[PDB]
Amino acid sequence: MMYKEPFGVKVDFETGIIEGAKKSVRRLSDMEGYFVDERAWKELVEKEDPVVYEVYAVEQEEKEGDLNFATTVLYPGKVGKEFFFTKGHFHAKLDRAEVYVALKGKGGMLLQTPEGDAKWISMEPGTVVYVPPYWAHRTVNIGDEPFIFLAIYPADAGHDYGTIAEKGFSKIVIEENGEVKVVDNPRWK
Amino acid sequence: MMYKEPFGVKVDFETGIIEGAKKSVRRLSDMEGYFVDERAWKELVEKEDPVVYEVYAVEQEEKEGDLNFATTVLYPGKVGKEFFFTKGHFHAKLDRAEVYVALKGKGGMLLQTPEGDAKWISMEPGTVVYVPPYWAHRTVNIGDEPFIFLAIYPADAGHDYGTIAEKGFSKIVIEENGEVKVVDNPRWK
Ligand SMILES: O=C(O)[C@@H](O)[C@H](O)[C@H](O)COP(=O)(O)O
Ligand SMILES: O=C(O)[C@@H](O)[C@H](O)[C@H](O)COP(=O)(O)O
Ligand SMILES: [Mn+2]
Ligand SMILES: [Mn+2]
Repeated sequence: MMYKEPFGVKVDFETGIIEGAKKSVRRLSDMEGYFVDERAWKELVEKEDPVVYEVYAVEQEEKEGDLNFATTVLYPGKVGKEFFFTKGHFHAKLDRAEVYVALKGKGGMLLQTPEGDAKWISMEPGTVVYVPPYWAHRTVNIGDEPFIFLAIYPADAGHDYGTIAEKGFSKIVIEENGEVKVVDNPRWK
Repeated sequence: MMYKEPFGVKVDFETGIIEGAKKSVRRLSDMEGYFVDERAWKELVEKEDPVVYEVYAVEQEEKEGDLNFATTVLYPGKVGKEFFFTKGHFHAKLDRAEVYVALKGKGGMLLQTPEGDAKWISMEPGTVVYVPPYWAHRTVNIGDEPFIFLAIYPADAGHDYGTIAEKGFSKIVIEENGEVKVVDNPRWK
């Protein structure tokens, strides 16, 4: 058989860039139907259409037992009162877990089961987050600077974006009165 | 079903300590038959029996698709000319990969296939190492300070220490004339 070649890659903990990896870019215009305030969404697309996040992924052939890894640079910002976040997804193989390692900035993870129960975990540099089997996961930047992390996940986990794209998460993360709040999502069913 | 509880845990990138995790300690006396210079090994056990490394592990029930993670603090030192290293192991489920994230110090990984072909990857802070399916892996501290890293691995990978405990790695990492060398292991067959 072919034994795949082990390698090291340099990851800059300040920028989240993985050398030689190749940027994927999600702009706000790529996230129609995600934010609670749709008029604020449309207005911010019209005015700027900012980058919400960039991902650098190092991925293997989809195979049981193997591992992918990726950094994300989640930029600071809000759509109305709602903080910039990642689209969020379940795994296609639902029981695949994930481990995140927060590197820079201030953020957190929203997680949700298929039954709709949600949980928020704060993330600051050094926080390692265990994303268990069956939990959808979205990251949120609650600060003024990029929120950068590294995620390691099974190479056969896949992605289910569609479920979240239609129903959302049952909780949202907003700023009111200069204070960060995690509250029920008024649009969730 | 029970959806396991997501959590965050704080990892100190300076000490490698995972809060609430619980030290496993490997002393030199726990590594009989590992180092090329057995008399140097015995003498250093007699004189000090130093800690070679400590591990902090956060482990799940063994289950396909799930993930464990662990930090290691590999202390600086030599047995004769050979740098302190971890015992090293294959996975029990051979095709399970691993991802390492170097946090502090200066070190590297030695990897080996079941056919005996070895590869060395240098590790400095920020280096992420892809340990592919089928490769045994050992880390080595080539510096004067603790070499600290975080590793993420499948919860069902298991460990095969025995193979390495008998045959070793086909390469060793030594200091001669103040220079670090990776050379053939004279005791390998
Ligand atoms: O492994 C992961 O889940 C991450 O690398 C995410 O894919 C990344 O943060 C981007 O988020 P999303 O995939 O939800 O758009
Ligand atoms: O996941 C791993 O392989 C690491 O956490 C190692 O177990 C750790 O570095 C200790 O090395 P060893 O298991 O070879 O004694
Ligand atoms: Mn994921
Ligand atoms: Mn391992």
